[PDB]
Amino acid sequence: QYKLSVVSGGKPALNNLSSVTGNKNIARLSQDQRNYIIPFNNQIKVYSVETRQCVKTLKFANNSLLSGIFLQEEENNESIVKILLGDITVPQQAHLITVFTNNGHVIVLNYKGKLVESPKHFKISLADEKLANVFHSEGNYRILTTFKHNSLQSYRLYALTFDDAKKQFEVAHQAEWHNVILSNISSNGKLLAHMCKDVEHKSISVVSLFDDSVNLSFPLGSILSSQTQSLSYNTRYVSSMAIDNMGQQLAVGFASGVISIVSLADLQIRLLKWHIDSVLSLSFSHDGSYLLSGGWEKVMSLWQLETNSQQFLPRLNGIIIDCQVLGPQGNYYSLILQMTENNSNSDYQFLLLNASDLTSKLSINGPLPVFNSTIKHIQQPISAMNTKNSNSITSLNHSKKKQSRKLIKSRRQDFTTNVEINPINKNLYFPHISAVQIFDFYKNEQVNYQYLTSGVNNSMGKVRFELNLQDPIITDLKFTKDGQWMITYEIEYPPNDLLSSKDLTHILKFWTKNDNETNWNLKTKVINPHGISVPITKILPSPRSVNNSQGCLTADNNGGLKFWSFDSHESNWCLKKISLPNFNHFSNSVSLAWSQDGSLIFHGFDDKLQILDFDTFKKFESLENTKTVSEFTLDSEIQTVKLINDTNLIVATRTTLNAINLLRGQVINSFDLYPFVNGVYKNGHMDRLITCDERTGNIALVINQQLTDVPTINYKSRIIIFDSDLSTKLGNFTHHEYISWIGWNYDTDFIFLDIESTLGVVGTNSDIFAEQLHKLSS
Amino acid sequence: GSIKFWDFQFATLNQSFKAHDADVLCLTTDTDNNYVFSAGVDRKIFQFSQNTNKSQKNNRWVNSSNRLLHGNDIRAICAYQSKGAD
Amino acid sequence: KDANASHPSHSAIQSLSFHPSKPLLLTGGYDKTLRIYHIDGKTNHLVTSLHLVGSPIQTCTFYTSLSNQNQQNIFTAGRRRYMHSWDLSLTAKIEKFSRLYGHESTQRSFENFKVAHLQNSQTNSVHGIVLLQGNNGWINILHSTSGLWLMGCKIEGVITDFCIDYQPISRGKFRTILIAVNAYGEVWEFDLNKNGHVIRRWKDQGGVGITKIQVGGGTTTTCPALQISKI
Amino acid sequence: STARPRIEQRYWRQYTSAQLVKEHNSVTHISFNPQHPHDFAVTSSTRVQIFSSRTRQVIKTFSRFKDVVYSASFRSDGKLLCAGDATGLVSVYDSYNPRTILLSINASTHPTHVTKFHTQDNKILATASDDRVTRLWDISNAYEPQLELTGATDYVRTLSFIPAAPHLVATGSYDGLIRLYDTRSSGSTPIYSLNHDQPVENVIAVSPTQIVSCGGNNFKVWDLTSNKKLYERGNFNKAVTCLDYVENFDSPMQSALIASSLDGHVKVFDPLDNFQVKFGWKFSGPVLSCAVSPSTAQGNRHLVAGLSSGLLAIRTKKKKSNNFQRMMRGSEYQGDQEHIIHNDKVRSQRRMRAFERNINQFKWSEALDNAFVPGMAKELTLTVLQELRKRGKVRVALYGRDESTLEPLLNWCLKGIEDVRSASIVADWVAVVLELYGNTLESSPVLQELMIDLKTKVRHEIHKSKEAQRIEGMLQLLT
Amino acid sequence: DSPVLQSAYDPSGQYLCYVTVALDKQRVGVQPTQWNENFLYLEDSKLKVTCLKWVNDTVAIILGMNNGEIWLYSVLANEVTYKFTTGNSYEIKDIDLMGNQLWCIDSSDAFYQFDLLQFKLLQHFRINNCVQLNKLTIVPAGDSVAQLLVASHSISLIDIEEKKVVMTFPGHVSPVSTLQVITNEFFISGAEGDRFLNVYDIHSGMTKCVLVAESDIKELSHSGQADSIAVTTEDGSLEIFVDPLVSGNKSKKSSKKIQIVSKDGRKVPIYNAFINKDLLNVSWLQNATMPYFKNLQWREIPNEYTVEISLNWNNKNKSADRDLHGKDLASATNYVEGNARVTSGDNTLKRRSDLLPRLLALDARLDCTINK
RNA sequence: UGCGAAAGCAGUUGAAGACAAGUGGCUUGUCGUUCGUUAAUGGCCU
Repeated sequence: QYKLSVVSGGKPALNNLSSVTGNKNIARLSQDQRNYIIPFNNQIKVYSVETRQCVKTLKFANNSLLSGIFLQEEENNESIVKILLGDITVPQQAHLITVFTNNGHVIVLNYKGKLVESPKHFKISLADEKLANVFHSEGNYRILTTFKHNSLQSYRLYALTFDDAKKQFEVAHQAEWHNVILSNISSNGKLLAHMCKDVEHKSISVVSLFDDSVNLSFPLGSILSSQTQSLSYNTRYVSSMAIDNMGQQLAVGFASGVISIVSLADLQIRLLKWHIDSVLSLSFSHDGSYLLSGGWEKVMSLWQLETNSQQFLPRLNGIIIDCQVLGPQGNYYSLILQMTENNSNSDYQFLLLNASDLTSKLSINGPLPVFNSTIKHIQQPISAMNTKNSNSITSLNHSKKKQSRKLIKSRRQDFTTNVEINPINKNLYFPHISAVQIFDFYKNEQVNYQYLTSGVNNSMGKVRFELNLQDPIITDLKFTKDGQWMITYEIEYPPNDLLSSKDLTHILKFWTKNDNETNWNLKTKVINPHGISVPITKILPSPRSVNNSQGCLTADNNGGLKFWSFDSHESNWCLKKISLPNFNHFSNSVSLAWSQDGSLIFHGFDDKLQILDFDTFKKFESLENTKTVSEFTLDSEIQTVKLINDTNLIVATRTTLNAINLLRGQVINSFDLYPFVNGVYKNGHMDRLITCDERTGNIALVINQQLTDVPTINYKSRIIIFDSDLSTKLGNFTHHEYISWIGWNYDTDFIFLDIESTLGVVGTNSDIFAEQLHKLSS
Repeated sequence: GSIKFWDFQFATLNQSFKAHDADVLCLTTDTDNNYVFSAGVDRKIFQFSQNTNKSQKNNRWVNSSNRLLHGNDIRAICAYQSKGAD
Repeated sequence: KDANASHPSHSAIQSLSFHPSKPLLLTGGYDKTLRIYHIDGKTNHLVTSLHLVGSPIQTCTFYTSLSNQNQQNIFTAGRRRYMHSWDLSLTAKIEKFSRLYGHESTQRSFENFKVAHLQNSQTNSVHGIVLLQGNNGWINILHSTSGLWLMGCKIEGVITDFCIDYQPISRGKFRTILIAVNAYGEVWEFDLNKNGHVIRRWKDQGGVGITKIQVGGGTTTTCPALQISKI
Repeated sequence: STARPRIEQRYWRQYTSAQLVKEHNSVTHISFNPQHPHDFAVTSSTRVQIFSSRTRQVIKTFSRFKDVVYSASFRSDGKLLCAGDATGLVSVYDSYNPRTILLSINASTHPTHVTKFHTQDNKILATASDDRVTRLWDISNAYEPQLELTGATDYVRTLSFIPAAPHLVATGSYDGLIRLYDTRSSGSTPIYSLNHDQPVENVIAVSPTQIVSCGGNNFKVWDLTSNKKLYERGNFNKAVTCLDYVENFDSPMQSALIASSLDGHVKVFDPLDNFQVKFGWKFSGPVLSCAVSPSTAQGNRHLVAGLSSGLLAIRTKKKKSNNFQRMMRGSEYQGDQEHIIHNDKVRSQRRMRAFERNINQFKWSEALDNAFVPGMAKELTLTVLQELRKRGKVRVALYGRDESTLEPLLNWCLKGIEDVRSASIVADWVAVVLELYGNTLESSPVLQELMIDLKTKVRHEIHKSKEAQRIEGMLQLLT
Repeated sequence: DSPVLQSAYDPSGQYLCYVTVALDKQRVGVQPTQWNENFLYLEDSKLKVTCLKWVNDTVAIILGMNNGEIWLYSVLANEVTYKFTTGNSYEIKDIDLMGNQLWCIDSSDAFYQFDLLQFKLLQHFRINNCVQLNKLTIVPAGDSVAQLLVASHSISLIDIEEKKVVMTFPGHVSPVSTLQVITNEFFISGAEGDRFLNVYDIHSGMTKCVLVAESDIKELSHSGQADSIAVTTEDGSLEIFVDPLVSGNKSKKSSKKIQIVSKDGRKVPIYNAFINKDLLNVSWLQNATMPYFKNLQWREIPNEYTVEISLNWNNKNKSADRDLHGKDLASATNYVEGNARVTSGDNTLKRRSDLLPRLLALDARLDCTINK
């Protein structure tokens, strides 16, 4: 009765091609600017901008029709690169969109109501392994193609020509060049500009594509002044650029933060200077009097050119990556946030905002997970320094070779994310770096985003030396599982080169929400329980046995345990009972368990399963000594002690499995675990890997890593479901892509999470007059 | 600081720039008025340009460059051009 | 019939306008409730009545785009430092313009503005302009769709009022001029389809303090055109 | 886009304007107008003094009594007032007009100690002298009471009624032995007696079901529907002298009752959760007659304390042209009878301060300067030091300073090392500044005076911390 | 007062054609009854719509103007197709057609024959002894093109060939404003101003019943077999009589009453109902000029009946981008502590001696740096 | 860079190609180069 069904949405899937872009955004509007056609990795979303909802999705698994283009195993780099508005084949005749992914697969997708099940899966001849773009105007569409050196691609401008041979589009081969380090297209597409690197120095060209009009090249050594002839490469290096639609103005945003403006005929130099970090986002208006700029500071800054001044937008809560205006009269700013508070994933954030009061309409998220390391081609953006958030200019080949060969020669690849599920409304919390993301996966979006520290997350853009002021990372938060409290615990760091910079220090607090609001109010905080400088790593919440989920027992890596129960005579949270066995050793590989009726407390220390009672906080030493065994000892270093119900149990160590019965105080069964995992985990991570059902056990997940023919970029989910304390392998669900965690949603189902972040689940005459008046309505 | 460009006939303002952050005291130009360089007590000398065909058709000036290479103040500038020096 | 008689007002009537083609009157006063009536010769009623708190409006008007004529934006402003635009769609969505890009030190108020079309004159992106008054000699021309500061113009002496005169150039091209006065009464007449620079200036025969200038006869704010060739 | 982040007993201690007026003798007890106690009377010797809720002094008084007077009591309508003296000729006369006397009728020749009207009837008045009998006189025909309420062993001394139950009169004598007579009875027996131990000081009825009596160094409660005690309290130096009760006033306590006990502090218990004090405030000695005003004082509310010396402490809580107006007439309509209503307001927040906006604009130097001034608060200085250490780099905050700017930092760490929550962090502050600024002190040898002064006082404080740690080690050994 | 000048339902009750005035020019709008924006404007203020009737069959209105024209106006092609002139420049007062043949009645008392298939004027006759005349109705007996029923102020009956009065009826004290045949023998009359409809036999002329409203009638619809007559009163209520021809033996009162009040304590006046078999469509101007409708099922509603309608009265304008306190819900909410009770995880001397290793480290490094 | 713990434990620290500069040639420094080792006065509004 169980089966794989991958359901919910994932990443926005932009042009994740380092310098192979000038736009890196094809989230288009209709020509009636009311609905937003945005691609994903998992869907196509059509949004009503007047309500910020989805009027129609085109999911990437519901049709084999489309997903023959992308449902394969290792070639899942089928990313989506261009959207046009009308039928390309027929001349302008009604409104259904066309779609190109990275392989030149022409798709003609339906746009209104319900789709017709014949998408014209057209394909041009040469588009075998490429698509940079096509560029659009009336009639003529001109494809930018890439062939193969010094790590420079070759860009060619061919034309889609299609007049009467109704089953073949043929290219027309206008332009050729073989050297690109950075390129860009205009906001109307009628002009582009690239660089060439061709030594007596590097050079920059600006070319037309729809005529013979303006085709020129010039070395940028003239644009580089004597100050940047002298000083370092962060001043010599172009970070971003922009061109005008007219063809008389070229912005070059240099990596220091200066924004040069050069002309076309006379080639003057003109300098714009406010940005302190590097600049990544440069675009002109359609009239070319305002220059939109977004850098690593959290501000959206737009320059009026004929005053050379600026209007700000202070707190975008992230890092701006690309921005332009795209209204035909120029009323809508499309842009990409990134918010690199987690360096693991390139988790962007698509949004547009009005030009009226700069209010944001339809912040389009993906699910933003909290991994442990970089995933699969996760490069870092170009800053001036090799900071903790990104690498510098000189470490491009260095960091890409380091990450690629690290994933080749590594053996430690867990990145197991911790989440939670809310028993009020069944949305899943991604506890972010010093924050949360409450994702309601029923319609694959968010609801809010609360900050969870009193740090420097919000009120300051992180600049070149403040980037190493990382924010206090939270580890986890516990729901009171009536859905009432976020009991969060977080670790915090100081800036380095300080005597108090040694320790990473700890703080917990308590959050209450009503069912009305989506935020949480802070009830109380507790700064370093169990004394100072002690981790509080494993805390367990309680069922409705004691006071309708008021029990939360805090633990330690040292092995101390305290009990914590809410009360109302003291309108506050406080503790109940105290224990700190101060071992002079420590071990952060600790699990815990607790009985669902409230009887047994299980401390799974470093290979000793000590047993306390509930009532008196101590080791149960009764008055009989007839198999009242209140201390187990397991085979090796364990990571989980899990109780599925009050009779039997699963403990998990590094090498094998074991099952325990406690009414019948013995061991039961065993499965192998080291034939599955080699060295993949860090200690304590099997706890957040597997999570029990209320009835039907748990799903131990096989961690695999598919070898080359070192691991290649094929991956696994061959998950085998277990029922009722290690009894049946009743389903081996096969899948070609990775996994991080599996949780239980309360309809006896098991939601799993992909790294390519797709959430899924294994679970259970007057009529003619009326019609013609409906046609005459508009 | 408000460097304001007025038109001669019609006696009207033409442009304004509040880029100087102190009291402007001096400013000069060249022969056919392709540039104007200003300075005052913000110890900053900065430029305005009118060189390109768009600037000379629309008669428009852009705050092209800015430069601080001083210690306290400016109280005088002047400029010279030749075919042997500029 | 008295056009207020269906649903009356309480404060003064500081602004009164007509829809350019539809049979609609707009009433706006200091009691910060801009009403719109459907008017006719027998019994004329209230279509809607937007109220907006904390903003006693001074002047407010209709606007339609010249290009596609399906915009129908009210613009309203009072003594405060913000004005409001409205796309009327028979529950309302109104935007609050307050982003002064270039000049932020010249508006103690928004209480005098006009709205006017213009062409691009290299392309033909015919679009709106809000023209706000300032305090010294400043009148700032914004965008109506976006809200961008297009530019500004300062005359010498205190602004008292201003008006907009269009003129045709070819079959499909036109040019807008802004006319502005002092209290002294020497006017500046400058086109603003190119950059705002004075192309004519002269002097009224008399007046110590002149108060209000209005152009008319052809098309204007109160009698706007619908097709671009109809200007 | 978004904004920028920002980083009971209090009610009874916001009672102030505690002024003093010394009498010429002691204060027996007091009274309050029952319909509106905006005036009140105290029973001075040979005069009764009546004060308002505004001027806080005598607004009217009567002083043609010939002996020391004991009891002042308003009728429930609050128009006339009774007064019993040491002569035993109890006088009732109209209030808000002192110079008239309605009727002065003799009681027994013993000094009439207490005299109070019926709590709901407007024409029958209870008197008690030391004749071992109390009397329910009728003011319509004040020639003989209706009831010679006999049945006492010694010295009937304090009367009260039951509020909702009319026929029950709770009298109290100097025998313990709180009697409660029925007015339709023979006037010789109660239906039962309540067994207090000491001579009762006075008794009030705080419910129609529960009374509180006080006499001796503990006060008692008494249930009347079942003849039961549920509570006593005796945390007083002398006997609880007077009692008072109030219902439904403005506090985190719904209803209060106070006991005053000749020992400075007067205690404020509550029948919400069985008679615990919030906090009791002292006075200038033997507190004899002390009460706050009843419920309908309407904001302005006075507590008075007439001591056995005689000084009254009064502590009170107290919470162009027509054409231009017609030009700006429509200012208050606010959208009542028309279709839709917009609301787009930004809120004028709390007053952002100069150091706060210095943090907001990265003005770290003058943020430090605004921290280290005596005009600003000490805990504000601690919090801004903690927050700017957590926020920014102290190196780039101190990247160009000298010792003339550094000296209030050291001058305030001089007193802030002794703090409990900011000791090591201000030690980290001076650690950074001496970590990177030794060249300044070896150029200018001035501020090492404060360094060595700091050194000797921090040796004192580290000795203090060491001895405190070993004293809690004594607790650990004697666990 | 109603801003609708006049209105009429299509047969079978699906569309409403209504003439309003809009800046001193009348315009005609059509609207279905479950948006349409083809307003046929008129030219000038001296040209206003007097009367109108649907036809049934290329769908079309015909509109008798106030000058002597009948604008046969298609609804699909948004213009007047044909312009039936008369010889006089006199304002007409009513039109009624049956099949091909159509009758018009002038202010100069003439009767005009037209045919909308061939676009001619067939015949043209005024008759004696009937002078103030404002509305007629052709009496149907299958193909009874003869014997039409003319009415103002005393109702007359006219054969079209003998061309004389055949039977007069007791009219009213006012001019007649509604004249609707309901069966093959009975017709409703109702004047302006009066509450009193009356059914007349067309053979014997005796009044069978007098229908008494509770206000002045404005218009009425009836079922096909005259088993139900709904009238709309002048004050905007509605009175539907059930079974009016069955016997309150002479003057039938109002059977059921319907008004449409809002939930704001505001009555909106309805007008121009339509009843077919067990369905009643009511119409009312929601905004100042747009007509909304409602399809009440008719037989099971109570005798008095109010219809609540949704109506913007004091509704808070809520954006699609802001919360209650007005913050952009496309961004993150801010951290705050509020008034939380701050305490560490202990319960004082051990709060002190926690940082005592840190305090001795800080002070010994202080002694270190001061001797350095 | 690897393990591990808020801890110590082991190593990279290469080469080629091309260019720049000082002196056809030589000498000093780099690379939005293939390969290997796990190793710029420019700072946040209404």
